[PDB]
Amino acid sequence: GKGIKKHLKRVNAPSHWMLNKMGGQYAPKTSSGPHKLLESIPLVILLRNRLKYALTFDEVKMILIQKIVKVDNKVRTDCTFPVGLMDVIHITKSNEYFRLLYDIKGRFVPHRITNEESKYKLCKVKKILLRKGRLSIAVTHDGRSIPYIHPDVKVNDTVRLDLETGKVLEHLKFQVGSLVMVTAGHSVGRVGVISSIDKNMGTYDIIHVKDSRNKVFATRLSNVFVIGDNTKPYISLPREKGIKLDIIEERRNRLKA
Amino acid sequence: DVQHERAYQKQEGASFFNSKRYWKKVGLGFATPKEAKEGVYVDKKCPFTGNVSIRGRILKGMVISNKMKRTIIIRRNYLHYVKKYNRFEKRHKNIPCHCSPCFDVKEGDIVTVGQCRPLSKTVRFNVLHVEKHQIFGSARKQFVLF
Amino acid sequence: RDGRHKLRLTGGKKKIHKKKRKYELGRPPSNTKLGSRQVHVVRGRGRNYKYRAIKLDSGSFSWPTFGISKNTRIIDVVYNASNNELVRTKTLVKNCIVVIDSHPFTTWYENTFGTTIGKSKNIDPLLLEQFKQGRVLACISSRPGQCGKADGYIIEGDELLFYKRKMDKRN
RNA sequence: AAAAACCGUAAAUCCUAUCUUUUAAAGGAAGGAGAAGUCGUAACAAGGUUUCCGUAGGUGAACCUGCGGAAGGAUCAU
RNA sequence: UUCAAAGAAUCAUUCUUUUUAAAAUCCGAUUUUGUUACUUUGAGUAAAUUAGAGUGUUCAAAGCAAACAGUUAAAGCAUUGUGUUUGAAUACUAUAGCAUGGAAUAACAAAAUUGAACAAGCU
RNA sequence: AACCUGGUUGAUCUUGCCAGUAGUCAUAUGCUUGUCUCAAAGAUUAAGCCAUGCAAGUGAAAGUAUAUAUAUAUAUAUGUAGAAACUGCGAACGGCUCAUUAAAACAGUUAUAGUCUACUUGACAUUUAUAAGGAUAACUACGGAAAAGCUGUAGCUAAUACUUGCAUUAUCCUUUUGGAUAAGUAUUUGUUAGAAGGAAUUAUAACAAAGAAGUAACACGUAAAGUGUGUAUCAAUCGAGUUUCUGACCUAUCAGCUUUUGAUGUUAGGGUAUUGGCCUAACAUGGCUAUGACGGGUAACGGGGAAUUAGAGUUCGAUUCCGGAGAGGGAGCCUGA
RNA sequence: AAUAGAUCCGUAACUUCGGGAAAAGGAUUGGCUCUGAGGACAUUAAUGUUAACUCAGAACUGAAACGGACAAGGGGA
Repeated sequence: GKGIKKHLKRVNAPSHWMLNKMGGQYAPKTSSGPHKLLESIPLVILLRNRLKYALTFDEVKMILIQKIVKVDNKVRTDCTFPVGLMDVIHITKSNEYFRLLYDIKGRFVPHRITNEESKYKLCKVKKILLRKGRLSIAVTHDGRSIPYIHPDVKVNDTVRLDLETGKVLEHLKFQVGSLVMVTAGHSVGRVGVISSIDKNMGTYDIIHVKDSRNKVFATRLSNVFVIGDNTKPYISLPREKGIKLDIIEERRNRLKA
Repeated sequence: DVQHERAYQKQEGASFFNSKRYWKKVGLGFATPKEAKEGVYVDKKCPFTGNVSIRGRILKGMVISNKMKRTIIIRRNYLHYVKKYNRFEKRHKNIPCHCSPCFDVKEGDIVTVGQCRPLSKTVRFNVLHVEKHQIFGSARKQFVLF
Repeated sequence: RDGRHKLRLTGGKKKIHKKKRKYELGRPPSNTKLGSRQVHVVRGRGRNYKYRAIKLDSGSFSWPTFGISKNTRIIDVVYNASNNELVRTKTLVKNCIVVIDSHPFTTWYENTFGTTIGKSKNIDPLLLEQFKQGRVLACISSRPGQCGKADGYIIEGDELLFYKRKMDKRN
């Protein structure tokens, strides 16, 4: 037979998963869920190699059976559950909140988040579908179909999502002052306020976005995420602040200590 | 006088008697000809009249044979760079594309072509524009960089 | 069964590899005829149940000019744009011509407007004569082999004239 | 449910036609190599008949002859 | 088939900037003016492997780690205790395709057995 | 490290090849071998044949539990477990080999506005009820042969296996509030209108006809109301099938090939999860080709990759991973996403 | 004895290039319901009088069998 494949070779794992060479041959293939396999990461390596909490798949499974892990204030027991691009994960008894963001290196990293900020989550809608009854739903990158969005919300606009009540709060457009962040570009991890949009006739829309340090770089419209307006990032950015310090001067900063 | 086969052509998706011939502009920065606007032709595979949706690759090509009914052969000449010799090489291949009856075509004219769903087993392209170009000799031999 | 072991467009042979898979399938055709309303069900890939009509007698038929549709019964098949033994053996297809009943449409006419929405449309004298004869033609549009029912529309106007002249400078 | 007929997919076997690979093959005609063998002087000097080409014929062999060419000739020259 | 001229900065030079016909656009000034090849930049550019960063497996083949004070406590921080810093980047992933700056070099068309633009009037 | 040396001669300079030289993650083999780390290994030929043993099963809150065993106060209610068996999922993953394969597979780049999509996730639905009907294993009892991962009748029970079936909502008028109007989800047919995309016959709305599969007659117990299992639909998920544009080794002592046996295309129709000569009927004579078609060979799976390199290039790539193929050779089929 | 007429298809070695050749080797023809197509005569693009035997595919049929008698090569190395 030639059905759906249910194995992932360790060398075939996505680069940002970061599985070693000698630590086996099979990588934990994320179960079907809300996000892609290539750009999302599973609880196994999130809790084993990123948090360094455990040491063995048996012990990783020993943790999740106790309902001491929560994502979007929702309990998940699926061991190979794709977390998503950015979410709200929560472990109860230690009273801590991790949010998943990007690195200047272009990776997935847990990020310390307070309770009030963890109550705040964002979703980028992928398309709007209107069903019977002239009602509208938007499907987000989170694999969520949120119905009855504001009429002003468009296909590229993003929506503040209140995870507990499961409702939209505030829309964010794609203006020249719309501060965004790169998701799947070769310039992953760079936070920017966009400079201009370069619409092209029927092909992927490449847009130029402007960095804080006055660097302009372009990426497709498909891998942008509006994470706030020009005022400030709505989400607490990681230590690197989303500013791609150049590879040349990274070395002098590491040399000085 | 508009149909002559052993069947009837209905021009599906056109509406007949309510209102307030069908046409479509297929986008891609193109406008339908007045020929297709006010003609009498009926075709289920015309981009401007039929059910075919234009999507995929858009090409420019060199018409080869017109005496074939409702279809034409499109040559596309190009130079193939050879890495070993650092030199180009004249190569080609001809693709068959469906030509709508709403166009006048002659052997020797450039034609703009767009991709559609598989129309025959080897014909999955449709004409959109006829650029008049009048040629001498055999249309096979002349080389155009397009 | 689909999409291989044919000749290349240049005329050359394409010798076969890739021994036949299942997703090509190609189930045998089903010939629907006149008879009781019995059908079978076939299981297509992904657990899709297809309503194979092996013998049909009645279905929905629509008056396009009035925008209506009612259930009536076909009694005979007279022509298809395909080969001739297909209609000679009483088969139904998605562009065949059948003979439809007149009385239920006449009752609809009498109840809606009378006389022997968007009403007052003048209909057609030839269609009225056919209704008086009680034997009016129609063209089946549904796919009996796929959907399992014979949904047709009442043929009218210039197309009716075309389908009539080819039947009767004629034999 | 056994069972039968029909188009349909079609294993496997046989007729003819074609393509591909070895070899049996009696025998034939070669080529190459070894080897103090026999006969002759063919070329190398004007090699004792200048050499050579193409063609044609003869001859035991290298070779001989005719026709038309070449000097890579033995002549750069009344 | 569009030449050229004028001005700031290193060493005597080199380097940068500005404009100079015609058609539509803005009330003395706001600005686009053939196709392609080619050429510049980008976006998708699987991992392993390749070169390469950082890292003393005894060095190395390695591998992707580890380091830091701590005969046992100090600071950082939390309104008593809680370790911290980190790294796993980079180029490549054709020549084909998408967008893109483009003066040169190349081709293609337009160029008078007649073809135009403007103005007035007519339908 | 962008390198040369010996060999034609009495002697010389050339052309010219032979030999020398070094590398190979490229194989075999001879001699020898005190240590440690590291580890190729029936590819080459026979994708030849296989003795033998193993390689896919599964129950920890949660389907069925009188085979049975044990503990709480007294034949009483709970349990804790549980052989067998019914049911559910998987077994279509993985592992192996490279025969076949020459615009095929593959690779990069496109579309699917021409399709399907299990588990999972998020939203959400339409035309006797203090809970309905059968159909049966294991099991008891008789055996058969030498036997199968074999089996007959008699009798019984279940379940989340199979099968029927228990409101209500929206809209219009005075205008919080009273009346009235109407009730089909996908899917299919005929007639109109029509937030986005690049282009819809789009989403969707209206009219006239059909229209399945459902909306729990199921099991466990968390806040000092919950969960599992299962159901109609939409989207992603994990993918898969078709698909555009470009790229391939040698061979002309293969020049014209394909076309009644579909060849090239139109119409019409069947068939597919969907387009399509995929198939059929009619119609037309077309289509490819020295820019090498059609043939033949490959001791040819393809790719990134390996050796070698100053740069060019040359050769290899069965083999860690990806895509394709096959399970002694063809062909057919159920099951199941 | 074996076919042997006719139509359609196909036809090797060899060759003096003319042949070999009816090479070899196939299919059909039965029976009927059919159908369709291919000349001379006349009016201001068309419609009326009148004389072929060549093809074709769908049927069904009849005892899966048919140049039905007659007449009429056996081929190949």
